Amino acid sequence: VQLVESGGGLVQPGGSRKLSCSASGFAFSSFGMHWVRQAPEKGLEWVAYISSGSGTIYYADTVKGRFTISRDDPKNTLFLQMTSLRSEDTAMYYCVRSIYYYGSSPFDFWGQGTTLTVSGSADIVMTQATSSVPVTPGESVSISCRSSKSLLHSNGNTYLYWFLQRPGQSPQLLIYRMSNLASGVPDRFSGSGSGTAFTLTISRLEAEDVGVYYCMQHLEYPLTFGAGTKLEL
Amino acid sequence: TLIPVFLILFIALVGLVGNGFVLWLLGFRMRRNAFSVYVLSLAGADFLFLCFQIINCLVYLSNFFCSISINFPSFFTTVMTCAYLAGLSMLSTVSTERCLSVLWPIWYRCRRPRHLSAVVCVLLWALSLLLSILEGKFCGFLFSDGDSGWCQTFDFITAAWLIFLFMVLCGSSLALLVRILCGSRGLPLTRLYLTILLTVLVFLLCGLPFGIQWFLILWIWKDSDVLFCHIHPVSVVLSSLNSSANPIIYFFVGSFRK
Amino acid sequence: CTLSAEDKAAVERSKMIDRNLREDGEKAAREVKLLLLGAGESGKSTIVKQMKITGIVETHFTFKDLHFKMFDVGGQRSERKKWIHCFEGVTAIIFCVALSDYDLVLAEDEEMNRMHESMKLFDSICNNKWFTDTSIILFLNKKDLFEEKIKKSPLTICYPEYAGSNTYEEAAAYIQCQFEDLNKRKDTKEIYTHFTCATDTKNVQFVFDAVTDVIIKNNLKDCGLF
Amino acid sequence: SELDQLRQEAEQLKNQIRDARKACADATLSQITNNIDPVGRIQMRTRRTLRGHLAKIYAMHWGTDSRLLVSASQDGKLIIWDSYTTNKVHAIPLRSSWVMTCAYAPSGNYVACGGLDNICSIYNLKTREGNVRVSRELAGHTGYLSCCRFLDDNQIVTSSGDTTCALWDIETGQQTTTFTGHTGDVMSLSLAPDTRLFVSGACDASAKLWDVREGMCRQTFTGHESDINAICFFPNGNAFATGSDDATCRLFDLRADQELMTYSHDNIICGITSVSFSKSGRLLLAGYDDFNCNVWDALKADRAGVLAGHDNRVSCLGVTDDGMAVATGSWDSFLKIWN
Amino acid sequence: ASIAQARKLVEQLKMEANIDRIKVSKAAADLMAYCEAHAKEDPLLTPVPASENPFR
Ligand SMILES: CC(C)CCC[C@@H](C)[C@H]1CC[C@H]2[C@@H]3CC=C4C[C@@H](O)CC[C@]4(C)[C@H]3CC[C@]12C
Repeated sequence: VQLVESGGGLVQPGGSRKLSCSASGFAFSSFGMHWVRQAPEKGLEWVAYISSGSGTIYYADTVKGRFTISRDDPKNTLFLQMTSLRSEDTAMYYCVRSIYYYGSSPFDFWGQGTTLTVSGSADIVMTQATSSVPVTPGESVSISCRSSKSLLHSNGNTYLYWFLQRPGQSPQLLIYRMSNLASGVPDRFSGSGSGTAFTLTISRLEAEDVGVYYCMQHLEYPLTFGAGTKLEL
Repeated sequence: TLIPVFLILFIALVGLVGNGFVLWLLGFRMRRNAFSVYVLSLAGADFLFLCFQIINCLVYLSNFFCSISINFPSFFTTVMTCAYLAGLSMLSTVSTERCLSVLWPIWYRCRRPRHLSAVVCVLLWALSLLLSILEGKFCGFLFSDGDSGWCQTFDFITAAWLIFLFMVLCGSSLALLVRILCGSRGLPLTRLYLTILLTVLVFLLCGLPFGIQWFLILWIWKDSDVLFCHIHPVSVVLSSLNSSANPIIYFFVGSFRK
Repeated sequence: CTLSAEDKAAVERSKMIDRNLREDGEKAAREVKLLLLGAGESGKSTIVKQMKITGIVETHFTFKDLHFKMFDVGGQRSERKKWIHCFEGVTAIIFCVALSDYDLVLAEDEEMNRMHESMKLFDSICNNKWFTDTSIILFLNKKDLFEEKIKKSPLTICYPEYAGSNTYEEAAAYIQCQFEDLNKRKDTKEIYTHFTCATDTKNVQFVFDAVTDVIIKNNLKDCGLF
Repeated sequence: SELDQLRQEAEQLKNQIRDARKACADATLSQITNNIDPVGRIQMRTRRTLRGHLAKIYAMHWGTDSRLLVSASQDGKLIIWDSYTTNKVHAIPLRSSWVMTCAYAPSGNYVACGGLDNICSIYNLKTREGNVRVSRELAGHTGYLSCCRFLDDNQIVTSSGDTTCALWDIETGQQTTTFTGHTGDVMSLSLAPDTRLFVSGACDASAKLWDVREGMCRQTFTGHESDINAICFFPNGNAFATGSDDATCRLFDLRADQELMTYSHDNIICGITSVSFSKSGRLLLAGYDDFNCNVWDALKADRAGVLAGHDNRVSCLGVTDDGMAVATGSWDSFLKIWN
Repeated sequence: ASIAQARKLVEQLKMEANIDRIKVSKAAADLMAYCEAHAKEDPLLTPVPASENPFR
């Protein structure tokens, strides 16, 4: 299971560049795909979503109608076609893997990313109450993230995700759908929260829990992140 | 002339119920073969034809009894003709598919395209629609005006299309019958032979005469004005009998015999 | 409309799964399945080698744009009823009888013959509830050894009521008709009987002709004519 | 002949067990349970219809979360459904199209199916590669797999057609325990609620209660006349009910070693194909060969309704572990969920 | 060797015959008592209200 992403680099403003992400190691033809970007000092930002079999495509409203996502099913290779590269599209582009059936864990495996340096009022906004929390190891932590609309759908699923980014590392998934641990994540993490009010409770912190924690909603499109809380030692 | 109108109202209502149940069953609650597409589109053409037969029945009954004197739009007869031509073309292509199933068995089992039924249905519906809207334009039902002199040439070529459909039906039924009665072993010969003759006789006695009298008799006889008072209601009753018998023949006795 | 984004993607995943099940069912409904039957050492392995070039054994062969599956069930030493109801809707049955085993009494319970056990097997398969329309392609095996065994010993050991001068023709025809007589209904099912040996060069054509008749009947069933 | 005196020794052992059971039973289920007021009629509507199978379905098993169910069929397809929203979660293609059973693991990570190829293969639903792959093939039987049920993510009992039930071990691959003692064609299997015992049914019309821990036939129940087709415990664990080919469904008892009631009817002449129990154990549901399931008041031997919804033979049936719904598969290739 | 098979069968019967059984009426009361005490948590006997039906 690896998602190596090619392309990227220093381009000209108003130019064009096809970013690539060649899957290898899983049944990529049965996975939905996303691109999620972050600014060099801000939080993450969702870009697009192509699904399995290329049937359903959404885009971020910032770049809708100008980007182009395209998958290749036999060669297992994912593309983002971008034209007229404006200066607000300088970011770190991540190739995110996700899959949607009952009991599934979307946004679980992320690519290594690619840098590209270039020189909506109904969107549910995620608010993180802080950006830096100083915590000694072995201490129980609670990271809060605030909504603007109740993420509890009528089916019961509360589409809130908790990610983590180690400094220098790609993002991973910790909590999917507000209460469920991902696989490979130690059981000391425990998110919980009622409607619009969410707290991720880290317990017995170690040096590997140091990073920036993101709260994404998945109730509707576009997928919107919080600012992120850089935990420090 | 009230009792042919009551008879076509009754037979049209029965055909509505039969084709509506066929449409619901085959569209939603049953599986579809590569053959049930033909039955579904025949029932759709059938439903359209008999809905327009009820409304042409009802406007006449209103102007008889209630004296409302409503006017039906002039282009409704065009879509009624399109429904009738598509229904007879479905009958012809069902016979051709049965003939190709017997004469080329390995091809029909293994190498038949899955979309061939939909392609044939779209082509036959489009061709019937094209000739019907062309007749309605050039003969005075579409866009309020038309000339009879250019109506007659295209009404004859649509009558020739009806005769071509009838001979395709007969040729395919004859080829199927001679191949079954000559070189077959394990088949129910008698019921198959009777159903082939039933389809051909129902076609000739019911569907064909209405198109012949509207498409061809109306112009060649030149004295049809006296004939229409009797010939026009019994012929459209016969075509309504075709319409009410097509779901029964091609779906109900076939699949609901158990 | 009243769905989430995730339940929307779940719905289209189920629709893709529906689509692939449809393609695989259309692929598997156009191939010919044959249930290969017979007694012990009836020559079933011989005709497997002819048409080709534990548990159930399945053989894939193709012959004139028709892809066949032939399911040998000789290794199933269990109750027949359960796994034989699992086998209805099969195109044809290839039943194997060795002609040369008319006088060979069985290796276990020496009072009993190969041929009458093959008749009992044919009666139980042919008169089955699950095979009431299935065309049985009877294969009569080892005609050569039947010739060198009927030149010396009479067929009256197995069929004492048979009255013939022990040649190639009438003895084989008597046991062929004795097998054909085992139907209760001779009007539904169609039995296709062939004579062959291991040296015999083309007897997959017999199977092809019998299944072409069955394919004609099924093509008429699929067009509403039944 | 010492075998003759051994046979008369076994015959008087039959005699001793027969009079022990006869002295054991004083009042039946129906005499002491006549005074409870009956349920009457139960109208279960077809809430869902899971379509997508093309050949006949012989197997079905519910999840322990009572939302996902698996089903097997003769088109070589094993399908996990989302029973709430009719979605197909997974569709597994099998190497052998002839499958007669399926199981869905209590944790939910595995399914196991097996049939005429004498192998109860095991498939891993939770995979980092995204696809359901086969994990272990359990090839040790010489007759067909009639049932195989999970005890745990590592242990699975497999009923087989070669008179042999077998405890397996998925991590190694080898049958740790082999259960012998039936004389023909073991057809079914049912695990105790504590999963320390299991019953099995065979074609010698005998139901044998086993022990997973040591591997011995602790009890034997003979009250049928035809081949037993499917079997199920009562939810308390102390009783079990079974169904054979003589249109008869019997409720036997572990702790009393006895038959309690016969759930036959004078009108039914086709064999039971599957049985299951409701959450309280008040209802016994039996699939049938006259195309429809019958619900039975388990304490009054009354038919409380008929789940008539299938065109062909009902082959498999099961109530969820929360007791919410009943799924019935059939040979017309349609699952129906009733509630 | 049918002597070994008959000996194994008779040792199976001689270990099965020496078990202890409860009265059948006690077992019948226990079955009826479980069915009485768990009748509230059964969504199949009574029609449960459709708000907490997950199936429509
Ligand atoms: C060419 C266009 C303009 C003609 C439109 C024809 C219209 C009126 C409709 C009426 C009923 C319709 C058919 C109804 C049933 C089906 C089955 C579906 O699986 C394939 C399409 C098909 C076969 C439809 C084709 C289009 C159809 C024939």
